[PDB]
Amino acid sequence: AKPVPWVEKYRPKCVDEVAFQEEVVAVLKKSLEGADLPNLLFYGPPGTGKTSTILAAARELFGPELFRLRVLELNASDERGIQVVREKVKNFAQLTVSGSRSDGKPCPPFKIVILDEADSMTSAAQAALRRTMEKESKTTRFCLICNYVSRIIEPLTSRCSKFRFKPLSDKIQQQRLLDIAKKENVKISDEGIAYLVKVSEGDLRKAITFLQSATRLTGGKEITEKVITDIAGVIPAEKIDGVFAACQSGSFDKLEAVVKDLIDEGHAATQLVNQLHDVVVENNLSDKQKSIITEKLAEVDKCLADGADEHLQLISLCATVMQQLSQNC
Amino acid sequence: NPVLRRPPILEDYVHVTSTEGVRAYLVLRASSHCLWVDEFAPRHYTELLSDDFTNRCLLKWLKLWDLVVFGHERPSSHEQVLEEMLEAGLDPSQRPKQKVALLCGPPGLGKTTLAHVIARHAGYSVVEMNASDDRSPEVFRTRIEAATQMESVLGAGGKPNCLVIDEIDGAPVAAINVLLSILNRKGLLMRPIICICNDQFAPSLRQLKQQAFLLHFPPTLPSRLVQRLQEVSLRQGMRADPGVLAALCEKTDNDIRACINTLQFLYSRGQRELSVRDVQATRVGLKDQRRGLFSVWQEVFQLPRASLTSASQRFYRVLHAAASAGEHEKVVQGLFDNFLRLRLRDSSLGAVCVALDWLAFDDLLAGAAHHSQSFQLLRYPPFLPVAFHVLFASSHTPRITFPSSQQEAQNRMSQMRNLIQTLVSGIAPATRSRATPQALLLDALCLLLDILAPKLRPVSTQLYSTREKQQLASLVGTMLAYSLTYRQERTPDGQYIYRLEPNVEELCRFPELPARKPLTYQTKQLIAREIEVEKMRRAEASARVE
Amino acid sequence: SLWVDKYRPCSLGRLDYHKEQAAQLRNLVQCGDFPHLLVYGPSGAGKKTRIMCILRELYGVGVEKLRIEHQTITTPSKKKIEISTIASNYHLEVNPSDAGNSDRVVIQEMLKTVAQSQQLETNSQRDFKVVLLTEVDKLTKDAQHALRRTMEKYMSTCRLILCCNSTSKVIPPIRSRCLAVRVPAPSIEDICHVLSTVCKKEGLNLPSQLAHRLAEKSCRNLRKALLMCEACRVQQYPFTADQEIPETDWEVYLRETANAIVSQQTPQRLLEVRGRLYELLTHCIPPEIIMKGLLSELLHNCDGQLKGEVAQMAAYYEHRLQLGSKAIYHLEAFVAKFMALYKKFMED
Amino acid sequence: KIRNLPWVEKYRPQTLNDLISHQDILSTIQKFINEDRLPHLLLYGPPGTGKTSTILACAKQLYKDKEFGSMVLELNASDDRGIDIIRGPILSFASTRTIFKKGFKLVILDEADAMTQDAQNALRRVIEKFTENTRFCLICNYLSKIIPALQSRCTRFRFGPLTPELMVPRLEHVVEEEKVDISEDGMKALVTLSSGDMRRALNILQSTNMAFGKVTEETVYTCTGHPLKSDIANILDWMLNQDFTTAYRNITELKTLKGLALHDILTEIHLFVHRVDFPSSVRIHLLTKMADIEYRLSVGTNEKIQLSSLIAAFQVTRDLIVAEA
Amino acid sequence: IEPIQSRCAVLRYTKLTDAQILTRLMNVIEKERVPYTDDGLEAIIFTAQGDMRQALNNLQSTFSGFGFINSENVFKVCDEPHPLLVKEMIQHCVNANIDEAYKILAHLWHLGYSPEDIIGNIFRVCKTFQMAEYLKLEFIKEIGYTHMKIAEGVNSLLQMAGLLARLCQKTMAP
DNA sequence: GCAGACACTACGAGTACATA
Ligand SMILES: Nc1ncnc2c1ncn2[C@@H]1O[C@H](COP(=O)(O)OP(=O)(O)OP(O)(O)=S)[C@@H](O)[C@H]1O
Ligand SMILES: Nc1ncnc2c1ncn2[C@@H]1O[C@H](COP(=O)(O)OP(=O)(O)OP(O)(O)=S)[C@@H](O)[C@H]1O
Ligand SMILES: Nc1ncnc2c1ncn2[C@@H]1O[C@H](COP(=O)(O)OP(=O)(O)OP(O)(O)=S)[C@@H](O)[C@H]1O
Ligand SMILES: Nc1ncnc2c1ncn2[C@@H]1O[C@H](COP(=O)(O)OP(=O)(O)O)[C@@H](O)[C@H]1O
Ligand SMILES: [Mg+2]
Ligand SMILES: [Mg+2]
Ligand SMILES: [Mg+2]
Repeated sequence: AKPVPWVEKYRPKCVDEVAFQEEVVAVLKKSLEGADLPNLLFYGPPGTGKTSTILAAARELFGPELFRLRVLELNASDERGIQVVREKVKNFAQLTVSGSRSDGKPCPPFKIVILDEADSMTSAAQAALRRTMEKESKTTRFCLICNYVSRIIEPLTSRCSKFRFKPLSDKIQQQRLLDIAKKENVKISDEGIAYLVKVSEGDLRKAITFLQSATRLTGGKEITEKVITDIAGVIPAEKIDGVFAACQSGSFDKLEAVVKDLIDEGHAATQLVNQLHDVVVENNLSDKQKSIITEKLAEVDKCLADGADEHLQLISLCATVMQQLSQNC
Repeated sequence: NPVLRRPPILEDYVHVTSTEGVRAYLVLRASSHCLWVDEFAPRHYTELLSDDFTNRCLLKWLKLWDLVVFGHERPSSHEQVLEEMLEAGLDPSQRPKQKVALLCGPPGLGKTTLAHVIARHAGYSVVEMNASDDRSPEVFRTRIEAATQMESVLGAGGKPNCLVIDEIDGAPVAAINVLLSILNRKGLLMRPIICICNDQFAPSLRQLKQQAFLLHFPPTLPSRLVQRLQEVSLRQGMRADPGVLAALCEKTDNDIRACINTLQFLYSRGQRELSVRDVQATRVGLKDQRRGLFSVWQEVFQLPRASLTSASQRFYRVLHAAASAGEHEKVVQGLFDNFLRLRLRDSSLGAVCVALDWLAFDDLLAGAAHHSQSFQLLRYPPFLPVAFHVLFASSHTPRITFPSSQQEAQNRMSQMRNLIQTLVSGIAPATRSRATPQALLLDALCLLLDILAPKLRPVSTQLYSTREKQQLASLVGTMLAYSLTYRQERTPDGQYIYRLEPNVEELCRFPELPARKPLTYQTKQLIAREIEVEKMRRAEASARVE
Repeated sequence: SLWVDKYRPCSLGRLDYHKEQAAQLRNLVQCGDFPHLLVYGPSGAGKKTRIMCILRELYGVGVEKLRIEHQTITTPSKKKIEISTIASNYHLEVNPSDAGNSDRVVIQEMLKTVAQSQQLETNSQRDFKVVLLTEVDKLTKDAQHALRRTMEKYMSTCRLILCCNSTSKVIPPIRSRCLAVRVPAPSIEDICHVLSTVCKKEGLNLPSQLAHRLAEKSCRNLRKALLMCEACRVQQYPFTADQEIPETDWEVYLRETANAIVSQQTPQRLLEVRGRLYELLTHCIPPEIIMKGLLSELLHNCDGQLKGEVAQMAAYYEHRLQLGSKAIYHLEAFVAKFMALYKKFMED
Repeated sequence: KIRNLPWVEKYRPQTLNDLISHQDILSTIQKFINEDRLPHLLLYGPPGTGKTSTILACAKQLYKDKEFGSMVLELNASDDRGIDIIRGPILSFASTRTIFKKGFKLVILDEADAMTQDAQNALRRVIEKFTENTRFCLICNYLSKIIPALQSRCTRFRFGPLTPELMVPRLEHVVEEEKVDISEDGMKALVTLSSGDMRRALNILQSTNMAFGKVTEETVYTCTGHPLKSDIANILDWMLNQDFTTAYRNITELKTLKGLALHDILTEIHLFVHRVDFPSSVRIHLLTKMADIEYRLSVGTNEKIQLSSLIAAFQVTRDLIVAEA
Repeated sequence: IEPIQSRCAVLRYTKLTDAQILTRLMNVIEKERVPYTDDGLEAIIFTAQGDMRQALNNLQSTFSGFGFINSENVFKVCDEPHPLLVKEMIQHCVNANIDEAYKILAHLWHLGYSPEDIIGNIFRVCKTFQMAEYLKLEFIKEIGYTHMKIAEGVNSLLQMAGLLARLCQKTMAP
């Protein structure tokens, strides 16, 4: 009777528990009925449900007794070189489908190879997979899971039926979070759940983690909007107004001061980029100023994506929008 | 005009509107049994074609070996070092201080020919070692021990054995180690050994150059080469004027073997008179030449002296020779270390900025080729030396030095990382987890060294104050917590100093900083003495507690 | 023992600053089903103190009895690499960035052996173990992509507390899997209160002005502030208001390097500055801190219509430095571009 | 009998008549087979065009089922194809005779671009010396990964992309044999979203038949997730007609309602820019900007900021286009 | 290596002249009795590009597939050489003409050429193109910068059009 | 019959490089 965190406790065990990915869920449901399951490719933003859908599907198709004999799951946490693809994947794909389910539920006549996080596979190791799927598809199936389809080579993209996992809508995420909160004997206000589905941005794992952490922080009382704001790392609006006041001042000393304030208070630059962009696209600036400020925001977000330093990127973006605000002064 | 004020009548249109609210419209729709190199090969000393000095030096080096081998007292800049070392005397073993001779140079001059001619001239019998042997260390050892450590089987009148080792640069490191092991047996070496190589700067021949009679081969003079080619052509009964022979000499790079083979192909028996257009054609006799690093840097940084004045020809020549040199990383390091020492005419530093952009582009390409396993990106970093040639083309004479800043920086960085790993491992694990080595280096070292060195008077502990005793005990505790101590060290000037066992002052101090007052010998000795007696007292306290 | 380690708090209720966050972390880990944590903030804020306080709250007092453990891991190139590890009877701490680019091997082999093994004693030790991955911002992208399934499969048995400085260097697959805990730097008043409490616990007297100057000179780093407070105690026991605070050698060396940049803009001065940057890089200073100190000092000597271009130039060349592999190329490119811009500004 | 196979492998052109597009190349290959003069082939092109199926139909036509193991040595990238294999099993297969029936052999080397340069250099004299006894077929997607000696030794047939006019009747045959209800716009959407690739056309058809049961333009563009041409035209109209906040609100509302991705939006906008009569400088600036945005989406970046930059790339040039007049 | 080349008379062969291919084409045609026209044999020579193996292979393929050598019978099974269009498209990129350069790029894209082959022939054409040296160097740097993005995984028509637009930008940015 | 000597192949290990 050990405690289990809510991201694994509420992990879909069946295909009907997956939310908002309607087309692929219907595809696997017809495959559950007995239709011809093709080779699958799952790609999209994190937290959308790529791993859980195929794991619940394989549990549905094979049951508990046939998961070890029909499913080979490979991730980036183990070694996937050219030799692992050439030996281990090929020997598994050349195996026989033997063993039926003992509960009377139908058993599919194929195996499933789950290559989760297939961006990390090399281009040479992906090239060795092609005729493995072309030749041994009578007795096995392949499911590649990734986040960026550009990291998958075009033969492997062409061989697999691509399903894009969309970011979750506000409505479906709201009902799923409300159902999880109802099942856990906890309460949350309308503004709190609205701010939760605004913060999570289609990430159900992040939403469940924030809901569980707010439940543990409050202890079981009302989960209001303020615990959501201080649990998400959301920068307060006064800091953004101070940043824009320092930008409209036209002096680099106050700009450095507020950038050092935001760096020293532990605020992430991704959250500052998001909130800054939300302020710029919703004010009375000119179209040219908004255009090059948003272009600088895109290039700063890209430079933060390759792990550059926070302070220098923030001082460059703040210098650019300072120049844009002080050009018309 | 692509933009129409009036809307199109038949074609589809896409609207475009400015911020001032006006509209514009676009459009949506045995003479014949031998080679000539072997027929015209030198058999005597007087028909050699090398530099005369090198011949005198090799002959005089072999003629002084007579005292130990033949048992006879009488035999019958780079210039000054070789002339001094020949008359340098003998060590107490009646044998030369240089036990092998290393013959270095480009291919096609006669190093093997001079070695064989000198060995057969001095009464020796030539024993040939080549790259066609096995060259394993055991095989190398038994073959040198067979060639050099016994006399002739014929007895009296038998010629002594001269070991000639062609292509020593292709031998492995352990073969050179075996050769140096048999060189320095104090089973003494009683026979001369001649080693022939094509590149002295190989990593396997570093130690050999500190022990050998270093003979450097200059390229052959064109006058003697043209006269020898004239003798070769006249002995075959055919005519070639010396202009086309000089053109062949300049084309084949002062090579006797390449020029004689090219003359053998171009003559045949159909015609007797060689044409200039046949030699000036590139279809025969042209070989790719492995250019040196210094020649590549000289051709990049210096313009050719004044056709050949076209810039595209210089572009292609610099690119082709920099690609043909090989060792691209060393060329990049030399261009990085030599492009700031020139008389640069770009005072606005635009050329320096775009040269650093090109170097960062090369580095990004190397990282992308070694990261994504896509090695087809390595066709562009050959264009880095031609970019440096385009940017820094000058008519001056630059002094190009060998690159060493990146290598010494990497060595020094590895040394300080080893020192950091030494410092961290001595720290107790209760306080190791509380700070990373990066934060301990950036924050907790120089201030820690300021803690460890206060103002202390040269006064014994019996005359110290109670505050002094508390300060001294606290400092000894801070020394013992970080596992630091002082030890004795020796200096060549003759005095004793104290220094830390992890020498963390190099991790802390910087060369251009202003100086600070260090602790004295009395203070440092007294601190080390309290470190030892505090270790003894802590052992006594551990025995008393347990 | 120095002042940074002698007066570290043990429990969550003993922390003088961020007490509301201490109560929130007390309520977070009480049940034991708390998710993976991403403790992030500026360096010297007190992240490791809060992590060890969480470990004290979860298990007994046996998390303070540590030991050095060594493990040799085999690379795919069959070259053995030794990695050090702080371990306890309840938790373990790994720094995979000591292995260089072979941190992916450490994640793939070392972490799975810890995560796939259930704990030997289930009554004294709790139902889960904690792995401390320290400095995950320096991890390569391959190691972070190898990390994620270990944080999903064996989560209910092997919990993780990731510690870093910047969450921008953490990939969003990892950032989605863990609850981010923000630890900001303490302000001037909290650092002054901590320094005054430390000095009063040692029997000393510390003035408010000296503590304020120690707080501003440390740039909101409590470790650095306590270190210069101990150094100021060592050099002069009477704590005057205008007592000189000692400084680290690499910071003043960076200041003199930037002064040499400002003083002359010539290719041989560029060569001398490159030698100074080689001296800074060989002392294991990270290149982004060299760039930050350079921008911190070179902007003092710039005029008001030049600081934005220098800041954008520094950020651009820092991003190119993080994309590349050799630091000296991008550092010297930034310095040369600054000399060109400074010469164009002064000559016009 | 019914089989559990994907439709890209259940419906494979076992004969040369079942392939659709490259009629002249296949007629020449059939005349090579019928006259017993088949040379060393080099089949290259984009993926999904039918290069593996062509040589499998050739091997099935040349050799019967009772002697297929003695004549075809098929090696692809899944098998180890080092220089030991070229100097070993491949050379021994090429230099020996046949066990059962007298005839010429065939060595099929699928994914010949993935072979090393040492194996490709060792393959030259095996091809040249034993050309009477065996023939070598190299199938690749990238011709730059094959050394020019192997390109000289083998006559090359460019298996280009499948045009949608001849790609329709094969899809009609698959539809008729699979009992699938499909409209005209559904087939148009299949041959448009496939883009010269019959593998992903069958994958889209199978996925849409499983997801919806019917194949219409709405069902295909919903299952694939691609934006329709009218919505891309609306996005271009919003980016070229209105101000920043209103166009941002419209495009964000469309992307939230439809669940669109920025990669397909960038691809279709890049296709619509070259059709729109832009000035040269405006087109150059737009192409550079969309190249920067599409490069930026390959990492862990925020898609909203890139969408704002995509709007910004047209709001910059609106004033330039209008003042151009 | 250089010592082996010094031991020989290193003969160097040049690419075959069209008349030299044409004489052996006469030889093979009269021993094989191949009906032909002149323009088809110029098409065979154009497809061969100094390669006699390619000339014989294309002649045998055209004779086996159609039985007669005209221009459109040759071009039905053979192909026009790729870098001859890349030279004209690089020339269009030199005069900052993005429309014709994109027309040639889209024609090569619809023929089924992978981005790796296109960018490799772009680099080979720009290696020996006749322009300024600094313009060629920044062109080669831009080609390598685009080839990095091709190698990491993103390879579409948009990246190639962006490379063409950046090459057109390099001319207008002195 | 069993101990010693011979060559035999499989396997471990170190090193280089990958482009036009
Ligand atoms: N569609 C969904 N329906 C229900 N729960 C979901 C859904 N998506 C995510 N979750 C929850 O979030 C957890 C994580 O989902 P995952 O499937 O691992 O996300 P993901 O697609 O794997 O993201 P990446 O790409 O691996 S970082 C699951 O265990 C569920 O608890
Ligand atoms: N004076 C000469 N006249 C004519 N031919 C000569 C003369 N001297 C040497 N040769 C020939 O030129 C060649 C000399 O080169 P070798 O001594 O054999 O080798 P090497 O010069 O040491 O260069 P490498 O590095 O071994 S290729 C031989 O083929 C000789 O026969
Ligand atoms: N010309 C064609 N005619 C009919 N069906 C085709 C054609 N080309 C492809 N297909 C279908 O697509 C499937 C895959 O074709 P393949 O021959 O494997 O493609 P490919 O030419 O091998 O491409 P790559 O480079 O190997 S990924 C076949 O099984 C057919 O169902
Ligand atoms: N609440 C606190 N009270 C007293 N001292 C603290 C407190 N928090 C941190 N410190 C001190 O400040 C320093 C901060 O270092 P650490 O706790 O490792 O955080 P970081 O990992 O961010 O450097 C520690 O040496 C610790 O002794
Ligand atoms: Mg996953
Ligand atoms: Mg020789
Ligand atoms: Mg295929």
